[PDB]
Amino acid sequence: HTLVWGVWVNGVDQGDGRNIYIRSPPNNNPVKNLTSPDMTCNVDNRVVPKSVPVNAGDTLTFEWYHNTRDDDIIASSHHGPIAVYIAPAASNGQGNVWVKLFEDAYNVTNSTWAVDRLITAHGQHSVVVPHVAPGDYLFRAEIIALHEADSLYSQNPIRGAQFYISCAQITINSSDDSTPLPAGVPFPGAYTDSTPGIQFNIYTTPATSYVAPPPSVWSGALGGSIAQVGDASLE
Ligand SMILES: OC[C@H]1O[C@@H](O[C@H]2[C@H](O)[C@@H](O)[C@H](O[C@H]3[C@H](O)[C@@H](O)[C@H](O[C@H]4[C@H](O)[C@@H](O)[C@H](O)O[C@@H]4CO)O[C@@H]3CO)O[C@@H]2CO)[C@H](O)[C@@H](O)[C@@H]1O
Ligand SMILES: *[C@@H]1O[C@H](CO)[C@@H](O)[C@H](O)[C@H]1NC(C)=O
Ligand SMILES: [Cl-]
Ligand SMILES: [Cu+2]
Repeated sequence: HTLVWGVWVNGVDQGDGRNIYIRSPPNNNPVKNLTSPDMTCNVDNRVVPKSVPVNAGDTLTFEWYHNTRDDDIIASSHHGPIAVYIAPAASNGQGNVWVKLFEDAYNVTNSTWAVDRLITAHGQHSVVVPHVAPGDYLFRAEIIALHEADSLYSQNPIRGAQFYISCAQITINSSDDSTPLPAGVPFPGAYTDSTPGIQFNIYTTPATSYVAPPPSVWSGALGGSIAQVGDASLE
């Protein structure tokens, strides 16, 4: 159970974005029905009033929280990967539009899942803004918690993979548009019962054996990281 508070741009806090520039759900309950419209931008997808100004090459940092900003972020039990996707805001998240900018599942070195490191990062994880066409975009951050993904939701609707999905309204101003955005995948649609990384038993199977759901990260993506980029306690 976790939600996005707001974003930082190049380490500068953009302020509380809930229902302002984040398309926030009314609470932190997971999405589990893979076929549901709720997989796009969670259960309350609608245009919110603001969209955060950024340029290509900027560092955009998502800040998640559990109950209060900068608390314990998400329960330790919720081991799993983190992905970020982009789509033209034009799409309202409909059709084959979602392009992956970032994937992080398990780090063999430190033996920590992305979710583990996000708690350590005080809810902060980033992507570098790609050189797409200037315009309006949704950035879709997705945490998959696997603490019950040994089952499928479609078979046993009180278990299943859990998706914490948050869409941010981002306006890209300056960009040489050196990497025009391609078509991508639908949500709902890209993930099915068969897709790798949806059904997995983190109780029995090594986390080195884990394979995150496709698609792969776009060649135009400029990477990203899970790590604190600024101190919410001084805001
Ligand atoms: O630990 C291994 C074990 O996990 C089992 O699943 C557990 C989770 O471990 C546990 O984190 C989870 O806790 C949930 C709880 O069910 C929710 O009711 C609660 O929701 C809160 C929310 O946290 C608040 O922010 C909000 O304000 O209020 C709501 C209450 O409506 O959120 C916590 C997590 O933060 O409970 C799971 C079981 O239900 C697996 O089932 C098991 O297989 C594993 O072995
Ligand atoms: C999942 O979502 C689809 C489409 O929204 C819906 O028809 C179906 O009833 C849902 N599944 C469950 C278990 O509710
Ligand atoms: Cl839970
Ligand atoms: Cu939870």
